[PDB]
Amino acid sequence: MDVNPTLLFLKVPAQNAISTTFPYTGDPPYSHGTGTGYTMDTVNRTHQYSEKGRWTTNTETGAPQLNPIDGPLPEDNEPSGYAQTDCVLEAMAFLEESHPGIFENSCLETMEVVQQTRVDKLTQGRQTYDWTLNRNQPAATALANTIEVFRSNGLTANESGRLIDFLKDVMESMDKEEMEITTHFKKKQRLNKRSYLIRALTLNTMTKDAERGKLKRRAIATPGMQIRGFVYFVETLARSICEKLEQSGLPVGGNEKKAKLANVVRKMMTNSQDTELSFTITGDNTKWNENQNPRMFLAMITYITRNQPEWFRNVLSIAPIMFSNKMARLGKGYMFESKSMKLRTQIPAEMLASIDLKYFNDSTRKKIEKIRPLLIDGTASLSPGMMMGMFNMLSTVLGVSILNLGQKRYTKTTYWWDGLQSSDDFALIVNAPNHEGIQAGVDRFYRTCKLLGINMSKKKSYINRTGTFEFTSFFYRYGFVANFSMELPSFGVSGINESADMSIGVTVIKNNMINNDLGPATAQMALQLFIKDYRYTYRCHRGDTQIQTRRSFEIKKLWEQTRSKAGLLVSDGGPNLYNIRNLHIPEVCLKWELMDEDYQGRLCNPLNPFVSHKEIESVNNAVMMPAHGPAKNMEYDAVATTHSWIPKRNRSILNTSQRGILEDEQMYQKCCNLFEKFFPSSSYRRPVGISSMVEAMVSRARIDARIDFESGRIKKEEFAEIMKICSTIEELRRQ
Amino acid sequence: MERIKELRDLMSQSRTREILTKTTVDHMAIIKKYTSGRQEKNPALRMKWMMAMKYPITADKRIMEMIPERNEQGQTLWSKTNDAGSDRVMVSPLAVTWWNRNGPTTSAVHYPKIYKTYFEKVERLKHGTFGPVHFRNQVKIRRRVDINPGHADLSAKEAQDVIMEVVFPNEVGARILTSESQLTITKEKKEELQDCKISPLMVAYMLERELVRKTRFLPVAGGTSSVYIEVLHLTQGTCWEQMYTPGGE
Amino acid sequence: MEDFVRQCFNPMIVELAEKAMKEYGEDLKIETNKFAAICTHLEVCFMYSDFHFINERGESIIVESGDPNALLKHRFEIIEGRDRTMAWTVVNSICNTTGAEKPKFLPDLYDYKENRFIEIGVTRREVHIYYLEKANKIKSEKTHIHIFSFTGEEMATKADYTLDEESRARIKTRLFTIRQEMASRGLWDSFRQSERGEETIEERFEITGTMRRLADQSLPPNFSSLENFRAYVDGFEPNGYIEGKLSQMSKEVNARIEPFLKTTPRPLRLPDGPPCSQRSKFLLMDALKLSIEDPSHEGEGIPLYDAIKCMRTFFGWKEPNVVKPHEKGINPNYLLAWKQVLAELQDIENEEKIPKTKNMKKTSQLKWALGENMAPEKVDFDDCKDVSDLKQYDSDEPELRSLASWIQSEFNKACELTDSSWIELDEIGEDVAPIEHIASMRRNYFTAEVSHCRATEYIMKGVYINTALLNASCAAMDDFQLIPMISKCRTKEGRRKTNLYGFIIKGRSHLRNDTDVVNFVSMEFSLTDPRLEPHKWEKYCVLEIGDMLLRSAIGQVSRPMFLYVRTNGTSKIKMKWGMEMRRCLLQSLQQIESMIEAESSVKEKDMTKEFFENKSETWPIGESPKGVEEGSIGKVCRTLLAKSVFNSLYASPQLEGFSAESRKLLLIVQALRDNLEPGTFDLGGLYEAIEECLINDPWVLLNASWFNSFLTHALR
Amino acid sequence: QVQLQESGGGLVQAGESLRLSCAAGMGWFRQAPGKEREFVASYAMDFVKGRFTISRDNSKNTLYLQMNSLKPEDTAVYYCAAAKYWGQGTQVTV
RNA sequence: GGCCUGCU
RNA sequence: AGUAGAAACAAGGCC
Repeated sequence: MDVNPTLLFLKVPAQNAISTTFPYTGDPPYSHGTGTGYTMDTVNRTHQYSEKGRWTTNTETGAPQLNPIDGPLPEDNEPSGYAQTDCVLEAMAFLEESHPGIFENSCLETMEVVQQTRVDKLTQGRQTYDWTLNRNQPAATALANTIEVFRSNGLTANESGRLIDFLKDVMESMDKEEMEITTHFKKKQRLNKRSYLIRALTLNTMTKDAERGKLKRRAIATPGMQIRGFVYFVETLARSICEKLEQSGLPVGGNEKKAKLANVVRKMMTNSQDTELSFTITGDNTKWNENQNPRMFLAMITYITRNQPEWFRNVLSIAPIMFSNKMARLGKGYMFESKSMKLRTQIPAEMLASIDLKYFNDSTRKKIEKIRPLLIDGTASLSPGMMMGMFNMLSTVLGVSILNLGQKRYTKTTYWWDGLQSSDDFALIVNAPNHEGIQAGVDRFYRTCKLLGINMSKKKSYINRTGTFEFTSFFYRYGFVANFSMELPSFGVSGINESADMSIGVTVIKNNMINNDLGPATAQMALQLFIKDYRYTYRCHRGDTQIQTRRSFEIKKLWEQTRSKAGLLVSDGGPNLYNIRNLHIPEVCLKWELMDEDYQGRLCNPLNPFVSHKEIESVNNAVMMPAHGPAKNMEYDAVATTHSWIPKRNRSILNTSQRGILEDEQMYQKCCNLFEKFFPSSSYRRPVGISSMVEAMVSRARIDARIDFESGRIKKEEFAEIMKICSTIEELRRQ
Repeated sequence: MERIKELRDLMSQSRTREILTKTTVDHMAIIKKYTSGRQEKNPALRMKWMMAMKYPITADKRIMEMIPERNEQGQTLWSKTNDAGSDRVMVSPLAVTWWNRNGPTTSAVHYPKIYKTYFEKVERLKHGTFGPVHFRNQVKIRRRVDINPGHADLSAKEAQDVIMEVVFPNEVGARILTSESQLTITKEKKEELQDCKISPLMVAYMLERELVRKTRFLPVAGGTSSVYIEVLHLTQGTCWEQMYTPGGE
Repeated sequence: MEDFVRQCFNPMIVELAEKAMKEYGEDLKIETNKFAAICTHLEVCFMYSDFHFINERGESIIVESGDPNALLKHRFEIIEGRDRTMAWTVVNSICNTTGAEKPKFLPDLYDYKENRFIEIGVTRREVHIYYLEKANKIKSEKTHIHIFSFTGEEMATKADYTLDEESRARIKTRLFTIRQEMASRGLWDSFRQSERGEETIEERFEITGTMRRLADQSLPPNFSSLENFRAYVDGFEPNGYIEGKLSQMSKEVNARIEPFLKTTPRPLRLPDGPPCSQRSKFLLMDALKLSIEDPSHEGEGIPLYDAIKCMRTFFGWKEPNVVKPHEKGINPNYLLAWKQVLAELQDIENEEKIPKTKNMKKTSQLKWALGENMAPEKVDFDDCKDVSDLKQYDSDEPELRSLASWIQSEFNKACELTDSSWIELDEIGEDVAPIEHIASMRRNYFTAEVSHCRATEYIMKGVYINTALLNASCAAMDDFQLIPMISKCRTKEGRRKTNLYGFIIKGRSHLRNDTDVVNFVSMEFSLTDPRLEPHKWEKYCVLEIGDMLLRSAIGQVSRPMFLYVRTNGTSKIKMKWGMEMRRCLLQSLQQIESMIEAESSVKEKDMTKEFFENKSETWPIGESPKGVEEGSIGKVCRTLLAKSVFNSLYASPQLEGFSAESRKLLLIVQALRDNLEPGTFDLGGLYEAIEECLINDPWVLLNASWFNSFLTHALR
Repeated sequence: QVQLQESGGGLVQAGESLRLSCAAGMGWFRQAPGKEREFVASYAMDFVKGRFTISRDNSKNTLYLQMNSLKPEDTAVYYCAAAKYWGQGTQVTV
């Protein structure tokens, strides 16, 4: 007899055992080298899906741009980006009519937010493409570098501390004859108008790793800092709009998505009488981002912001204007090998414009030949369409408009449709009195989608009777069925620290028990395995064992020293008291009454040199990138113990010409620590104002010395010493 | 005394003097987050990879004057080589366990008073009474429920001023809290935590967690109470219901 | 008017007033009289505060110039002259230290004698109105208020004047100096009434310059300016434009539904080529175990001593010789490496105490076997351009290979029971709730079912091997290291036992990226002759190292005993994911527990015990030439565990792609079997998407064969 | 200010085609002998939809009406109009 | 041969 | 050789 697990589906329905079809117990695919090939392929594919448009050359950037809007209507089922302006404007108008007051309200709240938003909001972001160094750097670092360059060039309106003023300075920089940047190898280099325009309109391309569910790798993009404020405002407007649309599912979580899917299916099927047939289409959109033209987003926003202050319209329109002229950096480059001479070489992507094509294979040779005409200063113009879901929410708005355009008031026919859209994925429930009606409805829905630059993937889509469908790895079969294979990768040690890892593991087990219908015995097994892996990872074994490690000696002496050994934490080699009933309690508090007072005091000592807290945002928040989803943050319950240390940093900056960044880091951190000691609320509430550091610090020294004498340790001798030391630092700052 | 003294020492050197002079208060946050350290994409892989090194964690410089450089057999506990972009020094994990067996001891009696939420959870569970398990299909319907069982009927911003006035009374600014509920909360949490020396930031964070109301959407069947939702994993399942009554009731 | 503040007042005050001007964001060129008025207010604040000191008594000491001493206390300490944030900082600090009441508006000074605030304001109008005006602005105030006015008069409540009168003569002399100096200037046409409390501003975000031209190039094809396009949008109204283009659009743009029937789906085609080879990092079906029967636990013990003790338990060693060559390497190197390992093992046996971890010598043998100094040296392009052989890295579709029957048998025997327990679980909090007791009983049942399973043994082998390899790579980056493959089990009798499959030599492991490869050489004992399925051992070199005698009724077999030696490699990501193989247990048993719960939701009672003991119900878990064979729930547990283990062992992008694109077709087939009239828009496209994932991986090809068999058995 | 001249009318067979052009938003309108004006295209009327296509060249300053699959009921003077400004019309007889 | 780094 | 698979590793750089 030959064993075959798949035959199990002959008795257990597919959805009731779908977890077996998710090989999420092995290493996910990773990219190894350059992503330049993928970037070039994506650029060429985006440009050839809109080949029948019209070509122009921008007078500012001098780059060739392709406009397919209002182009010839498609005559085949292949992907097409020839969106029609009038059709999309009409779709938005119908969306407004079905939801009166949506645009005006959303614009009102967006106007409030834009005029009260601060610059620091841009620091709350992941890697961004700093143009000062032409590389990806943390959002805060890139923002600081750009602000420094602007201030050195004379653009100091951002000193007002307002994001709108920062954007005003950004736009004013576009009209400057010559800017100056700094490079280390420090050298001051001058950038002319066109070079700075291209550096501000460019995107950095990388390869996406840890992407499960496809054989081929893809490319993703990261924009600069000049354009992120406009993107933030536009996405704020789009989120405020989608929050008023029940057909959208992008700005919500997973459980809300499931609830809305259940509600829509029940509404569609229940209202349908015996005569009407119902069919569900589990649709995926092929080349979703490559076929969405930024000009059409400009049209949608300018229709949304009608009868609004002109400044609001301008600030919300700046973003799509820059995306329509966006450029993409090709990537890291290409690495060549010569086996005859036994050597390797790494050529940067910027040489692709001039480098001969003898080194490249046929596929890459043709890709380079096709993309060369669009190469301007080492970057390729990508006007026709978006690169990687930067306007997720606006795309969801367009999809929701398409979904609502079939409310049976615009169809003008017996058939009708509804459903749920989340960018690149949708479920469409279509009802009609007969199979011919369903066919006509789906055909018209597809045709209308093709008029908006949205394509339906026929290969990854199928239609059945309502009651069974899929949506973003959520399988609905007369009710959503748990999978538990999507969350399997999150059952190990997170990698934050000991206490954080313990709390995160127990909380993940608890949550997957609540949401993903994890069984009790399975949860106990998960707890046991997690504890085993945790002890084997942090070298913290039970203590009563003879497992020799680098940490087994101190742990054993602590074990033999303690009297009530049941109170020792698993991190210190103690027994595990966790169970299904204790999954919502931190380890420290669960073992508090069992700890010896000496060990308890040594553990939770504020003066410990290991605990370090930076800001209110990073107290008990851990960023865990979930499998098959975007990066997410979790609140984990933990007590600040000596085990809450933060791990070592990379330390490879020491071998790079960018070595002075570490000295600047140290000096900035010293100044920030001094300010915090002067202003204790610096971390919890970020200080605001327009004065400089030393003014506030010296003046508060004055006052605090005064009052702490009026009652406290200070003495006249010390108070006068502080006053004249303040005068000394004053005259020092003078010179 | 000291604080202004390292201030003067910083202003002595030209670079830090320029940083202090030209940098305005508003930019405080930016430069504080200014770092070359990228946020890790795969934390688990490197935590499993770094812990195999010697000196994998980081600690303040003060550790060099509280913990000896080596233990009884000579296993090193800390190194004097500083981190990449900080004055902290890289140290071995043993320096943690050492601190828990011969490090300085204090009076942790006030931690229960600080971490009110967690200890209240423990007390509620310790006095709970279980019941028979009933096996029948559960119609889990998804609903918006409040998870925090100690929220004082305050929002984030609404309680943020209360938290500042409780911890940072001088940086409150214009705000003087009007609602009398906030008055009593301030009085109680002021007299209760009058000399607690854990940290201002952690105290503020835990006060925010305790007082601020927070809500999330979850699949529930029955219950719906704040105390009954924290144990939702233990009382409700796919085909079984476990009757439970927390210690509070 | 600004010429006056150019002339008279000192710098300090003028820049203080200029920063106060910047504070609230209004411009000085439009209205300057406010600047002069508030700078005079600030000047009176200074001149009233300075020159006034106190000592330990009350009765302020007044000195025209502060002498060098600790006695420089200031009688009145200023509030204004600071930012709003700091003004409120001082207010709150004074309130919290003085125990006084917090005012709602900005004071100007604080004093000790009377322990309270002073709000100085000198207005153009006479005092006896401005005083009570600001008084009714401030609610129930105990802070004393004092104001002057140009005529020279003073006033205050309580008839209180807080310091010397010569200072006030100073104030009013300053005051009339101001007055009869404007007399020379001539400003009272507006000086009395120049500020009325104007607060208004309009936010301006104007598109101009280059950024405007960009806006003119981001419009539809037939538009010339953003102004015109916005006007058109504002004037646009729906007039049935979607219908017109829908009618005009070609009818070939359709989404016709192709019915999906029993005869529609065709079997997935498998690639053809040379048979598929073995990819695992260790032997799974052909492993052999040398044991000692020690009482130590899994992690307890020292590796090298245990390995040597286990190997000494076997007698019959012969001089090794080549049996099956690598066919691409230098087998004599493998032979010499094996003999070197034996020699150095003896060398450890001789000395005092077995080292916890041993380093081996870097001979040419393992230099070749571990691929040392073979990475091409990195150079610059400008120095290597004329080399004809210089080209890209080989980037093409992997070699095509057809499925072989060995993977099927390997999976078959990976789901079989064993004579040992390969899982020793940790401790949990004592169960207190009845649901916890039910969970514990279920868990005990599953552990009894799966512990005696080859899948669990493979899990432990992989976890231990990858953990040791990762730790050695991170610790001994430079020097080759010896690691014996160790796994500890427990017999039926209950006696604990150790097992030594072989050895692993780890090489240079300077791993920077998650994809960087660490090469090692693995040696494993076995009894399976490699002359029967050679195509499965394409990358192995197999020697003959001894003879084994296992008790059998046919005299005694005296079988040969071979050594499978190969060069393999891994990476940080692969090591990390292989050291988390225990979650296969989770996956499998979660699936089984979901089955049990779903069935128990029907009958209102827990159904675990009868499922595991009666074994009445069975699921299709394989096909025999007679037909489909069904097994008890325990066999399903073992089968799913083996499937998860093989997923973790043979993981690859092909597996992910095939899994997704075959789950799609499985859902379609399930819809067909449920009588839900399934339909497809392009089924050929889906088939081509599935078939492109099957290239050379044995596991994915076996999964595809299983899928074809399931289709054949289904659709009936 | 806007003068308009139509071209491209004449005698045609039933089921034939005809491309009207008007040299100068814009409309095509028709007048049969026994009636007032009828809307053709600007959007198209029910009686002419799918048969007839309206298209402009703004660089040539011309509006075109491409008539196909003509019926005896298309027989009219076809007038071009600009929006107040009306051509003299071109005779089409089917 | 000596020393530096391992997400920069 | 080996790992791996649309491009890489099989140490890097600095003296």
